[PDB]
Amino acid sequence: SNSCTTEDRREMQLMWANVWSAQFTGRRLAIAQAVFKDLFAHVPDAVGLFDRVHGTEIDSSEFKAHCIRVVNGLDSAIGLLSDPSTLNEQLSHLATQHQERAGVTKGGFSAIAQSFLRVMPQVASCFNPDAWSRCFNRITNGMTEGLAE
Amino acid sequence: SNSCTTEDRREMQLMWANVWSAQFTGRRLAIAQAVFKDLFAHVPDAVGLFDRVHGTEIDSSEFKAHCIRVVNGLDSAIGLLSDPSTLNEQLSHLATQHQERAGVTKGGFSAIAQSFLRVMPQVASCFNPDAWSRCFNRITNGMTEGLAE
Amino acid sequence: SECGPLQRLKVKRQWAEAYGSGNGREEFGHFIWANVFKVAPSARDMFKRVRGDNIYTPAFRAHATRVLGGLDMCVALLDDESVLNTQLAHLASQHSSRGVSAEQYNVVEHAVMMGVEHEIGQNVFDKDAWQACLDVITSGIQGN
Amino acid sequence: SECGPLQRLKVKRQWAEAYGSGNGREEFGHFIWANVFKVAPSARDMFKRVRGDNIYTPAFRAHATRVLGGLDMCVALLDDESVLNTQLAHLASQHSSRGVSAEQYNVVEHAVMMGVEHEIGQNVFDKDAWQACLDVITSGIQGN
Amino acid sequence: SECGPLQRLKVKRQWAEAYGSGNGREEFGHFIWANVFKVAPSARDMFKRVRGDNIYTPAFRAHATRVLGGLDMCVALLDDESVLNTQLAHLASQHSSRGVSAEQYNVVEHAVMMGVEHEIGQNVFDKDAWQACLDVITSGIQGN
Amino acid sequence: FCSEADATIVIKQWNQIYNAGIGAKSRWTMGNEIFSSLFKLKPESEVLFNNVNVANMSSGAFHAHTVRVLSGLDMGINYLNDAGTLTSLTAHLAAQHVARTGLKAVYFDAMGKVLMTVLPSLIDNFNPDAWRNCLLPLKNAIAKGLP
Amino acid sequence: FCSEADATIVIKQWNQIYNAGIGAKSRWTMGNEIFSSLFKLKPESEVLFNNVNVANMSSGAFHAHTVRVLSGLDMGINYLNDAGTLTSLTAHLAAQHVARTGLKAVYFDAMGKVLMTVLPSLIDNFNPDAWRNCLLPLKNAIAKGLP
Amino acid sequence: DCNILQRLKVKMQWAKAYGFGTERAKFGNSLWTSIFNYAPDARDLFKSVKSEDMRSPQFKAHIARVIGGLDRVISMFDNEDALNADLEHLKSQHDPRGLDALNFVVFGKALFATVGGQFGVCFDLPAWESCYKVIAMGITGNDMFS
Amino acid sequence: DCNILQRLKVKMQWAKAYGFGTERAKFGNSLWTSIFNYAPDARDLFKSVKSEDMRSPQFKAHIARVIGGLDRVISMFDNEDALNADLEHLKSQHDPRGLDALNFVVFGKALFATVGGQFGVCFDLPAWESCYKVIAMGITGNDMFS
Amino acid sequence: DCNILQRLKVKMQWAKAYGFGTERAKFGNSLWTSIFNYAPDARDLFKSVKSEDMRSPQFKAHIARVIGGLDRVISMFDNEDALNADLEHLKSQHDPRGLDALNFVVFGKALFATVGGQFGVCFDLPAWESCYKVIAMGITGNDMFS
Ligand code: HEM
Ligand code: HEM
Ligand code: HEM
Ligand code: HEM
Ligand code: HEM
Ligand code: HEM
Ligand code: HEM
Ligand code: HEM
Ligand code: HEM
Ligand code: HEM
Ligand SMILES: *[C@@H]1O[C@H](CO[C@@H]2O[C@@H](C)[C@@H](O)[C@@H](O)[C@@H]2O)[C@@H](O)[C@H](O)[C@H]1NC(C)=O
Ligand SMILES: *[C@@H]1O[C@H](CO[C@@H]2O[C@@H](C)[C@@H](O)[C@@H](O)[C@@H]2O)[C@@H](O)[C@H](O)[C@H]1NC(C)=O
Ligand SMILES: [Ca+2]
Ligand SMILES: [Ca+2]
Ligand SMILES: [Ca+2]
Repeated sequence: SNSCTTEDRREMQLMWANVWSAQFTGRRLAIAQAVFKDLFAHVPDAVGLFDRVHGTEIDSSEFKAHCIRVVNGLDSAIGLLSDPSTLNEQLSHLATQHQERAGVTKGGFSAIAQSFLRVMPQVASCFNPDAWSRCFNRITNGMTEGLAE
Repeated sequence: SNSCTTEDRREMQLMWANVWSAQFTGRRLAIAQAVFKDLFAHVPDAVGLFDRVHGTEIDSSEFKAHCIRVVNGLDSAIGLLSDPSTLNEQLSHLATQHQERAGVTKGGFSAIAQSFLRVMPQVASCFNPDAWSRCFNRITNGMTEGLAE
Repeated sequence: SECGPLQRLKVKRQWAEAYGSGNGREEFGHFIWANVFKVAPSARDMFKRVRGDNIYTPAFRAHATRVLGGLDMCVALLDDESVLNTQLAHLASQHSSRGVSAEQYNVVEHAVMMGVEHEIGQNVFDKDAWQACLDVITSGIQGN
Repeated sequence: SECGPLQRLKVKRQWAEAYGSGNGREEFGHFIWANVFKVAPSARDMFKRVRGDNIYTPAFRAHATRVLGGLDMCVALLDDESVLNTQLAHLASQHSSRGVSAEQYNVVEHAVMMGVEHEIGQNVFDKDAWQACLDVITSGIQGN
Repeated sequence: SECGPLQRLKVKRQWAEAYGSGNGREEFGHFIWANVFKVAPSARDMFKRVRGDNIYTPAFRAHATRVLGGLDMCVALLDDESVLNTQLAHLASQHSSRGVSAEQYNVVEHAVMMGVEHEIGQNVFDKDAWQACLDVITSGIQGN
Repeated sequence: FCSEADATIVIKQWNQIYNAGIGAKSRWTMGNEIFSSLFKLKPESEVLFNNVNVANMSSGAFHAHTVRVLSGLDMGINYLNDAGTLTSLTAHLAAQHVARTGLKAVYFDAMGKVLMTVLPSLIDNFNPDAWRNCLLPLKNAIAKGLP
Repeated sequence: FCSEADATIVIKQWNQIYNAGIGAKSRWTMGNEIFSSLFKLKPESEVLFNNVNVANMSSGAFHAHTVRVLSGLDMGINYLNDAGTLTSLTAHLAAQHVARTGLKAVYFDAMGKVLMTVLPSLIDNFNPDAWRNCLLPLKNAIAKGLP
Repeated sequence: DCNILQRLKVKMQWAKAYGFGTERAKFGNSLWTSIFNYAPDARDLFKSVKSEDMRSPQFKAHIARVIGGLDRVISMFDNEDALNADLEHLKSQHDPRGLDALNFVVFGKALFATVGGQFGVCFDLPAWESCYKVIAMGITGNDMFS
Repeated sequence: DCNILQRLKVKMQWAKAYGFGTERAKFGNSLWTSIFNYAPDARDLFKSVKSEDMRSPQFKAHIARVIGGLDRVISMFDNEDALNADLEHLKSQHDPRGLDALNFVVFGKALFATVGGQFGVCFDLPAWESCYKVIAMGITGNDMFS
Repeated sequence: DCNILQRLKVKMQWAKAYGFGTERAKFGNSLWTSIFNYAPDARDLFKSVKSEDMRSPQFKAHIARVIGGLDRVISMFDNEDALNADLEHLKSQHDPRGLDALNFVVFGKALFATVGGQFGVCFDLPAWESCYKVIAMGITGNDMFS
């Protein structure tokens, strides 16, 4: 079915909590920077989409704050998988935040989906790539509603 | 002893809850109308006591609203059997509501007591007539304090 | 929001859960009227005959019993427009000579809503449905 | 009191307990904003787009989700002065055209403190550390 | 209502349940004074020496300990008129140079009543007995 | 006498205000309130307690009387689930009252109304029906044979 | 069809508003709201219900139709954990709809959006993802073979 | 018979014995095990739904439709208009199958044994006999259910 | 009709539902509670055994006698001579009481709901109906039970 | 002896070992089983309350009055006026029975064994010996309890 099931939702929150640091950005920053490094090394023109947050300088305070915002947004969505009504509202707000930006398409999300599939097993224990991607795609489906292919 | 015991109180609330409808008047209305039909067919002059609520027209909206009030008052009293202090106050308020009405006596309550004893087993499962009447009489004893025989 | 057929069904089921069978009714009614007299202490005077000064007395607890029973009759009749209007008119006559302001009906309205939410949980409480259907009830008790 | 290195560590751990993993976050956020709009009902108007009239709607619950996420980012950055100022400036721009008064920032401040205390217990709540470090956060969101 | 011999016995037993042995006393005292300073924030200034700004500090918790101990001595003496008046006069001298208004004694009175009720439950709380016997206590602490 | 669930409620509410770990001062405080109220409903009955110095209700003799009256009431309550023993206990209490000249059964009716009046002021969630279901058989068994 | 945990959520939320202990008045109240909404999204489909007196949605014939439609929906929901039986149940429902002239598969798409719209107004903590994961396989299995 | 009080009684006991989820299917299997044990000749009438194997998905589907039909008919007991309309709908479905009305008598017996066996001793058998007659009369039109 | 196989089934299901010890008293109380709930006017027919209070020792003794008669009649279902001798003996005790035979129809309904409610879903209602007719025919002699 | 501290100690341990409800009767039965075992000749003194059968309602009533008397006397330990008045009342009841004072010594021993056996190892035997002397002195007036 490839649907993000209730079982897959529990597994993703387990894969996420066993890596998430609730008190210090050291682990969040590391995962995020590693994801965008993987994204930039696979999609070279994507770095120009983050000119405002110093995308070329991954260790700048400006891109550190952006990385923290991206992981915070993913963390809120993973938690809201248990409450899909509120999740649908949050994924719409994220969609308009990624709208009206030429270069931000559905192809970049499929690329960052691969980035997470390569970063997560290096840092997460008991990682389930099947269950992870089924719900990650469920999350990105709401983030890419009004975007180009 | 013929007293309404704590055991009989639990049994009456069980007999009542297994018939009471908490959301729709369909079951309350049916029990009430069936009780007054039984009362009127046994006490013919009692219909004239309810001229104000269209006693002769049992299916009028005026007598439907009266029936709902009677069953609501009995439901409050059955629940308050667990708190007899508050029950004694509620049964006094019901007494004055039935006072200053010629024709409303202790004989009509003994008749409606029989009406309930015939209606309830048709609609209630596991009906205990002994335990029901001991506490029903306890309830009517407070409702008929300052009434004629 | 409108008190439509769907909202009446939701309010019915949520009321039945909060109102319950009879065990939690004393606590349910106490929570409501402690909120009422806290938000509007001046309303206590209209309840002189039923010990509005002391809502812990058996006299006031029986009054709170009657008030909740009146709400239960209205909620159970939300799907029966004809009979609901008749019972609402009966409640109107019971408050006619008491000078109950439209501000107070909303105070009790809010206490009832806080009480149901406190009983069933903010996680499921439908504020729009409860607000729209209690408006229909209170507006009928005030004549219009 | 001052939001020093020790107070930042205590606030971090106490926030992580109150904020939790995700199960109690809906109740946590509801408790906060029910306090906000009770102490200041006039603040509801600024939340027209996210259903400030009804904090039970999925629309407002997502807004409360974003607000708590913003606090989580700030608390997680209290030990990183450089990055914390950057994120605080990002929050400042998100509230720049909204006319948020210094009185309101303290109202939400108090609701957040009551919510964390309600979540972790008055027995362990460090009021001085929380007050001093939330001041550092709110003062950065107001520019200065 | 009057604080007669029967009401003194009821207040004694209900206080012993709420006050307890010592485990819930910190929570009991916190609930009381959080109510006091919420209803009357201006009263915090008289508690400068015992950290009235922060009722979570060990300094104020010890003050709340002494206040509850003073109530415990009075309640335990409600059946001993002679000794009760002596201890009430001792409390009066402890507050003589502090300018405590009659409005404030009633505020703490109400907080103590809300705290006992919160501890033993509205289902058993005797408001008339508690109000009449706390009046006897506070009126003795004010001289008369 | 009364049911086991009713007796259970009466016994638990009674131990709440009366037990072995209760100082005698509150014992005769309840006794004085009970008998003072009895003398206001039936002033004719105060003369019957002259042998225990009813003229001074603060005396040791009258304090001891109310103590043993409340102790007898406590004994009856704590044997509500032993109907055979309660019958013998109340028969003994009846003989201790029938032998006293001037006692009418109406005086025990007034005592019942005094207990129903005083006890709610002392007991949490006083259950007047459970108490009526148990006290009234006690009252009649003690007043059995009284004029 | 859908997972056991998803089906468990759908079944529990459905029994919340629909079960055997629910009077038929609220049954057709939900049915009338559902079909009235379907006729506002696809007014062309109202003609297909002429045999059950859709002209008067208060009639016994149309009340009975919505009752048996909701009963079929209830039957599918309560067999979500029996995939073999659900396949046969939905194949029977498909044959009962393919034989009806004028039915398009898009009409069942509109019914899905009506259910996703009405049910949150009735159900506490309505889970739209668990419902989509289970209803959409039901909808396609009933609309299997429709134009 | 089958007055309004008995209709509510039947709705009450039905909802309890019918249950939720998979217990619903166990009730239905018990109902049909009794029908075929009471009248083994009735089994051959249901070869179109594979009565040869009561565990097959074909017959489990038939069981679900039947007990679902009982549920919706019992739920409409308090509204004559909808009830009779649905009973007519069920009649138009069973009429072309030329069924002996004596099997609807067998169905009732098995239904009483299954409901009462699941509900317990407070089962109101007179009420169920009277109100099942109303159902069988609507589906068959046969006055043996008068 | 009540053939030999139906008699074996009824004996078997009775023995299971009847039980041991105090289960019989509880079984008997449910039977007579159902009788008086099915027909409240029949209660006045038992003033000789203090039917005003069903927990009284006089009525509990009557309950024991009745379910003892049911148990001994059912046990003799397979011996025509002993069975008919006891039914005639029971007939001679009930006849001078002028009982309306319709009450024995009500008794049967309560017996079926009680045994079925206790025995469970595999209760054979047609077997019990046909064999109770044999009992009620033997006691009342009324061809209503033919 | 029996100072104010020992009186409070005795009131404490008495309330614990005495208990509530039916445990009170078990304590009393144990007390009187010990008295009659310590001095079998004392049993004949209580034929007026049917000591021939300690399970009879007559002797159970006597047990209840006695341990109730201990309870009320112990409860008044802290008020000399009421205590002595009640001890005089008990003296006027026991005097006409011409009882050997040596049995009040036996009563104390049995009381210590029953209270201590129920209270556990923290039983304060010196305090109970001293304070029981105060009780026995009030009831008998005999200076062997000096
Ligand atoms: C799961 C995947 C993603 C999540 C959770 C996410 C989340 C976020 C969040 C929370 C923000 C902050 C917006 C604000 O504060 O106003 C943001 C900004 C942004 N995102 Fe994403 N994002 C994701 C994937 C992507 C991808 C794949 C792209 C492009 C290929 C992208 C492009 C951007 C851009 C251009 C911005 C704005 C940069 C700026 O504000 O300076 N995002 N994103
Ligand atoms: C358990 C038995 C009964 C209960 C619980 C009960 C309860 C009630 C209640 C709640 C009302 C509404 C009063 C108001 O809203 O102001 C009422 C009205 C009334 N009742 Fe009863 N009642 C009972 C038996 C009877 C009987 C036996 C009679 C007469 C023989 C009677 C005569 C009346 C009358 C005349 C009214 C006023 C009619 C009217 O307002 O138009 N009631 N009763
Ligand atoms: C909004 C829904 C309300 C309901 C369902 C309701 C219900 C009731 C009922 C059933 C009674 C009993 C009348 C009788 O038996 O004679 C009553 C009495 C009363 N109500 Fe309400 N009421 C409502 C609102 C209010 C409000 C908002 C106020 C005042 C702020 C109010 C003030 C009173 C007073 C003063 C009485 C007289 C009680 C007495 O003295 O006996 N009511 N109400
Ligand atoms: C004190 C810490 C606060 C934090 C961490 C915070 C956080 C946030 C965040 C993350 C957003 C989302 C902005 C976006 O995504 O576009 C937001 C929006 C908003 N905030 Fe705050 N905020 C705070 C204080 C306040 C206060 C005190 C007020 C008003 C009294 C306020 C009023 C608003 C409004 C009106 C919005 C617009 C929401 C909308 O309409 O979409 N904020 N806040
Ligand atoms: C009503 C019952 C009250 C009781 C039983 C009580 C008891 C006490 C006690 C035992 C102390 C300790 C004094 C010492 O050790 O020196 C104290 C101190 C104090 N009380 Fe109260 N009090 C009561 C009411 C109030 C109220 C109503 C107020 C003010 C609104 C108040 C204000 C104070 C202050 C300012 C102190 C000085 C504490 C310090 O700075 O060390 N008291 N109280
Ligand atoms: C629950 C109610 C009552 C109980 C449990 C009770 C029990 C007792 C007991 C245990 C005694 C002492 C027996 C002894 O000497 O060993 C006593 C004495 C007495 N009682 Fe009662 N009694 C009750 C009510 C009454 C009432 C209503 C009267 C009304 C006149 C009454 C009149 C007396 C008198 C005159 C004495 C003797 C006083 C004396 O010793 O001089 N009692 N009662
Ligand atoms: C969850 C969705 C649906 C379910 C469970 C469902 C189920 C049913 C059932 C059980 C029947 C009655 C079968 C019988 O006669 O025994 C029926 C009839 C019918 N349905 Fe559906 N249905 C659904 C959606 C739809 C939709 C979207 C349409 C759009 C046109 C539709 C059109 C019809 C028609 C025309 C009939 C026949 C009415 C008649 O008897 O005259 N249904 N449906
Ligand atoms: C109250 C009693 C009964 C009810 C409520 C009932 C209900 C139903 C229902 C809902 C269907 C499905 C119609 C469809 O979806 O196409 C059905 C089909 C059928 N029924 Fe009944 N039924 C009852 C009794 C009986 C009896 C006693 C018999 C035969 C002895 C019978 C024979 C059949 C047959 C042969 C089918 C069609 C099987 C097939 O689809 O191949 N029914 N019934
Ligand atoms: C259907 C199976 C029944 C059985 C096996 C049965 C059995 C018995 C038995 C064993 C006795 C005791 C006779 C004696 O020892 O004096 C008895 C007594 C009696 N039976 Fe039945 N009975 C049945 C049905 C009924 C019914 C339906 C009624 C009336 C509705 C009835 C009315 C009576 C009466 C009035 C008595 C006299 C009770 C007395 O005062 O001793 N019996 N029955
Ligand atoms: C602390 C020790 C004792 C206490 C507190 C005590 C208390 C009592 C009490 C309360 C009664 C009931 C009086 C009444 O209600 O009429 C009683 C009766 C009696 N006592 Fe004692 N007693 C004690 C020791 C003894 C001893 C040691 C003996 C004899 C060896 C004894 C012999 C009797 C007798 C014979 C009766 C009367 C039995 C009857 O009623 O027929 N007592 N006592
Ligand atoms: C009434 O009794 C009060 C209590 O005092 C105690 O009892 C009296 C009878 C004496 O024995 C005394 O020694 C006790 O301490 C007295 O305080 C009070 O004065 C008495 N009242 C009158 C009017 O005599
Ligand atoms: C629509 O139907 C309403 C419901 O009445 C019931 O159904 C109709 C078809 C008749 O059978 C009637 O006897 C039933 O009571 C009617 O109340 C309403 O008048 C009808 N509307 C129109 C416009 O005809
Ligand atoms: Ca309003
Ligand atoms: Ca601040
Ligand atoms: Ca005061």
